[PDB]
Amino acid sequence: QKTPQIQVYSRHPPENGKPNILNCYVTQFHPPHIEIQMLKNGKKIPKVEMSDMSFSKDWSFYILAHTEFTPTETDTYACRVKHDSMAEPKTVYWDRDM
Amino acid sequence: GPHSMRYFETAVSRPGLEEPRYISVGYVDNKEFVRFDSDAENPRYEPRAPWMEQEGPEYWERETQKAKGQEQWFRVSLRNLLGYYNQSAGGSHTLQQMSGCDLGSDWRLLRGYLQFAYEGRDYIALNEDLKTWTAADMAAQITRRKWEQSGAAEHYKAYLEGECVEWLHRYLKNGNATLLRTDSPKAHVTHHPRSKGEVTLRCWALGFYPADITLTWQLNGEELTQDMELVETRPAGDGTFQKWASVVVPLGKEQNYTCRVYHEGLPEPLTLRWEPP
Amino acid sequence: ASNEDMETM
Repeated sequence: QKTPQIQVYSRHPPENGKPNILNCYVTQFHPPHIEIQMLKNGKKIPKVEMSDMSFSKDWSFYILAHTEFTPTETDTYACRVKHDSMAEPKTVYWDRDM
Repeated sequence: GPHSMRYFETAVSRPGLEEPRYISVGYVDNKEFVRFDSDAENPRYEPRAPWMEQEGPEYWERETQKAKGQEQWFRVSLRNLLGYYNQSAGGSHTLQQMSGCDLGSDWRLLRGYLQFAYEGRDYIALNEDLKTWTAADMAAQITRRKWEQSGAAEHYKAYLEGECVEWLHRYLKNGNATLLRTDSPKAHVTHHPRSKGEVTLRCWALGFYPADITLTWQLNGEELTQDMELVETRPAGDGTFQKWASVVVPLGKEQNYTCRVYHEGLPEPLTLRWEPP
Repeated sequence: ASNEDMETM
């Protein structure tokens, strides 16, 4: 059981009111079965694109989840990951500074 | 520079089904170029790089037939390992393989490569000699003995030094325009002030290809050890990569710090500092 | 071009 590492970040440098792509990059996990959700203000985003699953030289699996989004001063975005290695789902918020 | 080809294979057993899910991914110079997935409507190896579209129907048919063989190889190997470890098919189990070859800048073979993992842990590997095996545990010793008896290593050596090298030569020539292309990082520094009269300086590198990159920080001269924060290189999702490196600096020395970005795509390394709005 | 494995594990 390998614990997933998560990064939540935009494809392009963010600007409030400008359409962008929000990424949720999940790595270093095993087994390959995983559940990934993307959230806007705590609510599930319906259209989420998932890359095909791949694995790294250390055998661990990785996947990229993404969705269109328009950053604003008030809206919050997060990625919630459920995996066998974790007692509880892990939620990482998007932070424009990272 | 150096070159490589790899096939990354995965089989995941499915409780209640005889056939596992089988996925094979091919890479040339760490870039995906082919893919086979047993879960597809009509499973077939498919091109994943534009330069592979030039391969004729016989190539795709020959690779697809190999994948059908591999599905059976993985199904039987998973069943054997289930017995070795006294496990239940009521749970899913994972078998993985990496194989291929590495070449020098002149395209001559540097090394063959072959390894296996079970449940995400090293199981058995072919040594760099391409003649002897390293078993990770007692159960893998059963496989090692079986393979020594059947002379399995000789057949892998033939592929890794022969066909692997010849096909990679063809792919490097066919994929030349795509493989040689680079995307330079665009860099910028951001300011994130904190407690104790400190401010974090973040040097960003965006939209670069390949993923290999180096970011450094300095106060006038001399590089900064350990105190620098560095995220893992991440895909932007458009074929390019991103990375950042940050430093905690006193609130009076920001314009005194410089970041450097090293990437093969750049006409020369980047040099930058925080710029006031 | 991919390889076909020899004896099963």
